[PDB]
Amino acid sequence: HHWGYGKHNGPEHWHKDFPIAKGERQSPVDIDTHTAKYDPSLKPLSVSYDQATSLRILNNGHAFNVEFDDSQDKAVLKGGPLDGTYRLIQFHFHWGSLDGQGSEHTVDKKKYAAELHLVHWNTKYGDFGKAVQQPDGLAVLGIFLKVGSAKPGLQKVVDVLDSIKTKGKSADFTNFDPRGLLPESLDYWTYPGSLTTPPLLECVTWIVLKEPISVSSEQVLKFRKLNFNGEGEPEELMVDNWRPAQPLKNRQIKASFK
Repeated sequence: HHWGYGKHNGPEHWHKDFPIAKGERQSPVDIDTHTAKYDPSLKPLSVSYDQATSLRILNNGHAFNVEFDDSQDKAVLKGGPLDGTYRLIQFHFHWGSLDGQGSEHTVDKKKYAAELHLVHWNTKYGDFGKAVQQPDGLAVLGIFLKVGSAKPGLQKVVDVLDSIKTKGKSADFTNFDPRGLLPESLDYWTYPGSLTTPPLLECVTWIVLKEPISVSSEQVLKFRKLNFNGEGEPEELMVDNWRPAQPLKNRQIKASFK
């Protein structure tokens, strides 16, 4: 029926409705650190989020999205392996039922507790919908979360989850600064890949940060209280909404550092 993360509609079944699931540039992947090639020609990333305008937070039934105003060049990503400017449209997370799983990308097979995706689209394409149809339409910044100390900047997000508990619920969410979710270092790995949920389009340049951010056990606990179901349906907690690693095939992972 419709896709999800269960036994009957889970990642292993997506190919029936989205044949691109078995494509040549699917994400996520395992990052083998000893096989990644340092490329001295990659430039430092440029994150300009000082003018970011958040608008809303929504439970879409597969995760929660924080959405931003992308009608102008307010929060953009450039540099790194990118040509052109990419505007931030939304961020979302992927997490586990336990602290030992939850990320989509893995590092030398290590799984993190969660993974944050900051989604950006190439301005040359005019809108998000046109950008997903192009090989270089999107740039996603992935950041791993490990459990340790609390991340102060994530607390405003944690506190509004009670209000968007079930599918289709949304809440006003203005004045959130995504700079509070960045690690100290911007060192990264990069490879050409895809969206990690249907429609799984191969239009992403992935930018995976080497340095994880830490969140407290209590912070991650609140994510696991969300629901997949809609209001008044039998309760199914929103946990394990991650797609396992896909074959690298003909691709190279490059590193910005040695």
